Amino acid sequence: QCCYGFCIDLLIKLARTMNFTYEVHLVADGKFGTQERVNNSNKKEWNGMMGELLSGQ
Amino acid sequence: LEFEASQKCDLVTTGELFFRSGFGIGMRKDSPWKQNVSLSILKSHENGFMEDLDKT
Amino acid sequence: RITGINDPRLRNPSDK
Amino acid sequence: TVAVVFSSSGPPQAQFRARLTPQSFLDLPLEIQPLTVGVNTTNPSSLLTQICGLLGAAHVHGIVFEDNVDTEAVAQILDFISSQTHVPILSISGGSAVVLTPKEPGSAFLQLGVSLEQQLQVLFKVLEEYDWSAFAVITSLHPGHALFLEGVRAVADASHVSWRLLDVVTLELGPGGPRARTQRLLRQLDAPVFVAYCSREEAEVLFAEAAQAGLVGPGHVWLVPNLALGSTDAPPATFPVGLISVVTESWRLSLRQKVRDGVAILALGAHSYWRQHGTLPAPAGDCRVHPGPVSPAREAFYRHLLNVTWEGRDFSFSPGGYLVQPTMVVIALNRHRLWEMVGRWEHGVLYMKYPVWPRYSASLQPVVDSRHLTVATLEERPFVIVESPDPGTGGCVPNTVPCRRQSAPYTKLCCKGFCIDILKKLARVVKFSYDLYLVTNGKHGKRVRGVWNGMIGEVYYKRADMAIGSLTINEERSEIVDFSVPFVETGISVMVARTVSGLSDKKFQRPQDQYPPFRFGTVPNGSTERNIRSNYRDMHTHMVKFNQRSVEDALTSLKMGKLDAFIYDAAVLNYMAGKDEGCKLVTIGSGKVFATTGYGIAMQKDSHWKRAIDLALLQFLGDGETQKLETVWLSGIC
Ligand SMILES: *[C@@H]1O[C@H](CO)[C@@H](O)[C@H](O)[C@H]1NC(C)=O
Ligand SMILES: *[C@@H]1O[C@H](CO)[C@@H](O)[C@H](O)[C@H]1NC(C)=O
Repeated sequence: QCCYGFCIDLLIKLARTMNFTYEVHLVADGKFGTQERVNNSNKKEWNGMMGELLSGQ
Repeated sequence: LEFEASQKCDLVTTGELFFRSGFGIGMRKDSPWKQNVSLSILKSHENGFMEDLDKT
Repeated sequence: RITGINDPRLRNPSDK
Repeated sequence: TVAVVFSSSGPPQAQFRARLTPQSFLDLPLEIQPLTVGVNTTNPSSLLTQICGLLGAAHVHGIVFEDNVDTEAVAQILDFISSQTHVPILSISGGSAVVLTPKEPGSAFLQLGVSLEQQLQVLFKVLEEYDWSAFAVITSLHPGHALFLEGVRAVADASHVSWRLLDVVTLELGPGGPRARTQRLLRQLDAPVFVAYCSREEAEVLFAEAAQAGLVGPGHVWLVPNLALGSTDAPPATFPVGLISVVTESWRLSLRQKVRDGVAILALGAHSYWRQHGTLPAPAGDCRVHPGPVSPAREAFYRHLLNVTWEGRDFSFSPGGYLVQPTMVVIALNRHRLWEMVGRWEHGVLYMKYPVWPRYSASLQPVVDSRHLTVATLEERPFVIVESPDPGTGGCVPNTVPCRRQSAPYTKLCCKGFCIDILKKLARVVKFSYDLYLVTNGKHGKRVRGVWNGMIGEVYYKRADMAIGSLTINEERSEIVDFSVPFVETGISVMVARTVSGLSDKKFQRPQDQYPPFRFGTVPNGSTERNIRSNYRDMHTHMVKFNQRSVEDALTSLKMGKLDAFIYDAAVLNYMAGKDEGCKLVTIGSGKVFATTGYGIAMQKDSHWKRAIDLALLQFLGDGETQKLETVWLSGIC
């Protein structure tokens, strides 16, 4: 799809001065991001936008 | 304050209470009279005498 | 009046 | 066909015949002919020769083992045989049923036991319920101690509470060594809970030394894995009373019963294989020829042999040949040197025979800790709320306390409320510990010719030390039970329909009105009824025809129109008119309170705490935390 607005203008201005090249892709789950305890385990896992960043996506 | 405000004139109590506490008789440490005094006070409360005394 | 400290409708759950 | 092998006991010739007899016991959906062998002594060559000859001359599909005098290094030979000949075996008992973690790749052992970490989980479960959290770890120089010391630290980070660890010690507890060094090391310690991992002989040596250096009295507690404890039918000397362990299900069955369970598992596996393909695979027992690359047929059979159930007992084997999700049972040494069950474990929830850890002594008369007591209470919605534990994780939601409605069998509810928060704060300030249990009989108190029921009765007959909750103060109660300072002030109040100028109003003073006869409340066997009767006879006489079940039905009756007036306590009534369907109201208000008293913490007479916890209650009332609790728990809309 095509995106535009506040954060996109900020992103263009940010990318101009530092010479990186972006590839914008939206979120999968659609949730802002929280910490959740997966059943049958105490090792906490991050769900939502906070996971896509932490794993390496 | 509540006695004098409604008693004389022209004075008002602002809002209501914020820190609540009671009134009680004072006696020296571990004196042998306290139990009977409390048993009399509770009996007075149950009779209605402190009620008759209060209106008076 | 939906206050921030505590509303009785918010503090005590209601039906509507 | 199947195979059976015995080892190293009282010669079970009659038991061998009993096992051989039921060729058609018909309890299994199969008719595989059973046979039996038996080795005189246990040794590598002996075992190899007997098994190789048997399966090479018998054409067997499965073989079930039965262990011996409990010597180590026996399961390895069986794993070797299974890996070579590709013949699945199964152990049922003894030392051979101890988990061999990194088994050979292509083998199929299927030994019934429990791993070390899984067996430590139940120990950290039982530690949680009694809230000891001392963690003095002792592990001998055993080939497996490096795994125990890592598993304990791994489970330490897979639980809620901090688990403050104190000291971990490894000492040479073998046959030969310097006793003085270990004496010095053991004499220098202080921790109310010990967890030790050793072997049977090492356990005996360690416990003898500990008994020498004063660590076995009624103060400390020991926990050991099932590797120790030996026979389970001959507890030796120097074993401390109260030693705790966790054994698996079927720690009391018979040998023949366990062999029967093994044959049942084999038969069910074969039958379940038939319902897919329809034939029991042919054997491969060329022990002398030793052939065989990877074989997909026996691989499919083994893959199918993992899972199995049997009338309540499920034996689900993990890839590693130890079963997963068993129903472990905790055991402990009773006061007469005899193992006894204490707590079950089914589906991740622990149970306990006792609400407290019964603690013994040298002369065997049991003692109760000074900083401990038993609290009673019961249900009143604004102050005491009972909630069944949710199916989330067994334990109750935080900021709640475990409570039980006693009556031997129990279901652990949990209690939440106002007085419960007060109790938590009191336990935090006065430095004591408690257990909370609800009452069974009449709600609050009465005297039917000296038979006092309720919390007042439970305190007067010396079965408890306090009684917290909705308990008012009056002259007749305070005669036999002491009381602290009040923290919530109540009285008598009248709720009506949204008409009277007090109790002394002629509508209540004179029940002689013709067309309308007014109607009353007075939940009987309660606090107010005593005063109402003893101070007004005619009202008591006319008050028989009054609705009396609870503070629940009275609201409905008032809203319907079958009652004209309700008389009850103040703190509950004025709260009940907080969040109501519409707005029903009471008379003038707090100006209409009769016999103004307060709630109180009931206590045993001449109790050393009374003075201890009156000051704390006064301190709490002083700085306004009670007002915060009031606005958190006692607020309404209308
Ligand atoms: C307290 O009162 C009881 C009777 O209620 C009486 O027997 C006792 O002597 C009294 N004690 C004192 C110290 O007055
Ligand atoms: C597991 O149990 C199911 C249910 O009966 C069965 O069909 C299956 O063969 C068993 N084994 C495997 C590997 O799924």
